[PDB]
Amino acid sequence: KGPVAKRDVLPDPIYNSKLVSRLINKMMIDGKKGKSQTILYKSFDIIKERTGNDAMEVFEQALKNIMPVLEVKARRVGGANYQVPVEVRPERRTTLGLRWLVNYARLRGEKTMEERLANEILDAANNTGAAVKKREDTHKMAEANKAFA
Amino acid sequence: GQKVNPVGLRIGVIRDWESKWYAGKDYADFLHEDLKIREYISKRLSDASVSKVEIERAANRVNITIHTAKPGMVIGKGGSEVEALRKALNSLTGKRVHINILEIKRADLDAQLVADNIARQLENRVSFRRAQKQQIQRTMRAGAQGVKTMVSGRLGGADIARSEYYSEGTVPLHTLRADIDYATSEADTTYGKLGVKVWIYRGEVL
Amino acid sequence: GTFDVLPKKEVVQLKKELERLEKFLGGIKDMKDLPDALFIIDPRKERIAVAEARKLNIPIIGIVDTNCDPDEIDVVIPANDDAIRAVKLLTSKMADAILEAKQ
RNA sequence: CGUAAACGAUGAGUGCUAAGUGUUAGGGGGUUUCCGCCCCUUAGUGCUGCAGCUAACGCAUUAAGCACUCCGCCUGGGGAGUACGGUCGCAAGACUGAAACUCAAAGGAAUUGACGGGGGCCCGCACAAGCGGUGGAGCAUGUGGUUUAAUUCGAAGCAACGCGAAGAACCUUACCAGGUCUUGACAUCCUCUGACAAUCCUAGAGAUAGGACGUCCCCUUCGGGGGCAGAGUGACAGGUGGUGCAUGGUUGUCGUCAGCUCGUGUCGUGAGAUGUUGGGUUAAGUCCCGCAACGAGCGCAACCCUUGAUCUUAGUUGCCAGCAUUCAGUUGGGCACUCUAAGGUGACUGCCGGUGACAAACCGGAGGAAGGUGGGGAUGACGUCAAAUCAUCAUGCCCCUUAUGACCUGGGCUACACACGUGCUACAAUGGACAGAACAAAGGGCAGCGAAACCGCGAGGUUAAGCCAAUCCCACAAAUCUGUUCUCAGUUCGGAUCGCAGUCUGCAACUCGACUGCGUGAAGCUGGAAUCGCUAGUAAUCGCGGAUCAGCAUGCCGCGGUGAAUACGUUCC
Repeated sequence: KGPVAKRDVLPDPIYNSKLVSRLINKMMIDGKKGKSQTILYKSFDIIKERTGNDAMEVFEQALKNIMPVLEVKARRVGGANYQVPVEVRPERRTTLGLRWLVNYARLRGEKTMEERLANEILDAANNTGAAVKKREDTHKMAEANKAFA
Repeated sequence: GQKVNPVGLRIGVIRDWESKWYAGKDYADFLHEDLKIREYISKRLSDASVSKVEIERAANRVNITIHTAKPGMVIGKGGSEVEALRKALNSLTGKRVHINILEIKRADLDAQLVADNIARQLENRVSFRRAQKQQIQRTMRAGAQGVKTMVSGRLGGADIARSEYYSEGTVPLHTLRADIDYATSEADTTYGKLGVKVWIYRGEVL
Repeated sequence: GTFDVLPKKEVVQLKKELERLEKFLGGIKDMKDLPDALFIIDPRKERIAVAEARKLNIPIIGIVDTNCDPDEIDVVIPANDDAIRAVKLLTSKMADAILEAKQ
């Protein structure tokens, strides 16, 4: 069988990042990169406006707050249902960070996902936020189950 | 759910069309006229052991070639055979019919005549081992790189009907350059219906 | 014959096949007929050849060892079957014996 | 007490009958005072092994060998080590020990399989990792029940249930009700006498008739012969009647799994084994190496079809690069380019390096359009489910025959309290509505495709160009992108249901068609237990096309448009 790997596209015409196009491919509903590109650039223009900063550094700070060190996997032996904590390899750190940004942004609820993604980045920058509940809770699940490693 | 017929599998690779023309405006009508032709000619020469009929359509004219493996039963005395054969076809089709009859040397390599030869022996109450083994020796001496004759039905045994393989040599139904003759025949016996499936791997083309 | 079939069907068929068939069918290649006798070097090492020799009732000459059975071999020679000079000596004597025979 | 799987499941004694090898307690020898090595012999205790034995497993000098002596015990399984009697025992029980009755087996050892909540290895959207759903609502569709005059029949876990049905208004259509028919609606017969047709009127729901009118057949040397018609007569027909547990043929499924076998040989009393196992390897019983096997066949792969690229030929109806004109590739012009369709070339672990046995193969590199069966398709081994199909067909047998057959109209297969598969549409801002701009592929068209114009709000309508089609049409692609607008509500969401008015198809849209126009606007605010699909141009989403077909598509079959997320891994199902 063996492990297979995938690829992704380097630039964005404004905000030249790999991972921002990785977020473009994420949150794509029904095969529409155009709508996700529109949502993303209008959101980052809100992040450049509402806070007078470049939104690249705010976006990496939000990622750094969300990227989880420790997943907690499963291990059922007998009738025990133990969860076992896993040191996450950093690709999955970035992609769990992007899932938590996208999911808790669209789960928030405001008058566009432009605004939801903007305010979720602004919350995950100054770490207290909705996806960071999931960050904290995964680290708490790894903290409770640390007896197994 | 099993094997695709090798005749229908190798059409348009190496095995030609039997029915060779091009459609103008009554393709269905030409088809069913030729089905009536093949029914009529195979009924009439199922005494005279005709295997295959290739039909042309040549702008109001039909060239029928007939592969028989004996000439003088079907071209015969010359006059009478071509009279009773071209004349009734000119009637029951409605236009000109020309008949060219190619004779199959090595009568035991064409699977239609071979399957009919096994079917008649079952109808002649010859045992269903003797038919297939005798015919396999006849075909493998007539020269074939493999033969497979499979007979199924009630073999003279009432409440269980089973399939019977006899074969010699390579019969490679998956090689798509094979030139394999496949042919069925049916044998209505007193105990029911027997089905003869013979296919003869004869040699491939590089 | 024709040496041009495919670019490598001569390889995958011919070469691969020549290797195994030459190495194993050796100099018994041109045998054409059943042999009269059989000269082996060790019966314990080669019970299969000794077995079907005694079955086919071919009389056998042979060097045996002290752990081998002299009842099974028709013509028993006691000597060294893994010292190369003793086996060279015995095959030498017997090949000279058969070379002195056809006249 | 007096019993144990109290066993070596192997009575005691004795003698004989190859070896190799540990070990326990002794003895003696050949050099050495020794340590210690070797040799030799006892008695006990292990293992492997020849002859011999055995049904085989195996035993084999510690016999299950070859013998002799003596003892104990067995004579199918159950009932049953039971009951009765006796002896012994405090007792529990022990020992001795049947019979009626009942069965055709019980049993040993071995072989092939299958299975294991046994071990090993491996693989697959199987699990995980994700992404989207189904289960909730509405509707479309199929199925169970139930209502029925009939709700025709067939399928029934995976492998039935948007299945046969690639199109139930009539037909189909079998089923029901009523009117009917009886060599018959369909095909060979026999005998005639000539054409059959065609229309009109009456019936009649129509079939079926009464009729009128009309019959023109022909071919020859005169007898006839190719039709069709009726008219008899009887052979016969006709069954979508039953049996898929009588069948042929054709399929599903395991499963595109990698297996399934045979020849000759040898092994075994035999069943069987061997090959086919073992090591590495593979997508693969693929391939190599070793091997009591050597081969072979069906499978696997390859050839076959498509897509990925380029060369030659071939440029019109296709293409517009430079040559000017054009509302327009329209014209002149050109085969460069795309395209098309033929022949090629091409990718083979071939070359490099590395590993591994040097093999087979594997990991990376260069080249290249293409890299390790490149993506897909077609191909479905021996056999498994007495799987499915007697309703596509052909069928053996059994049944019906003035009817279980045939015609005709009307209904039903669309019923509906309920469950239940598959699907479509939504519940909404990545949204809804309104306006502008663009980009496709593949396929269809002769009583068919139908431009343009005109009219109608619209579904569409009238006249009609072109097209048997790389020309002309279907054909104004849609999500998309760009502006305007609502602002998070059962709403500018959603469209069910329904009233009215229309349109098209067709004898005919009432049960029972699709579509339009106006209006009404429902359940529904992302779905419990449970559960499915997918590893890349895939899933998700968007339209287009075609079969079927007058008309009916949310189904199916293909086509493109945008177009992801994840695979640590085999712990678990």
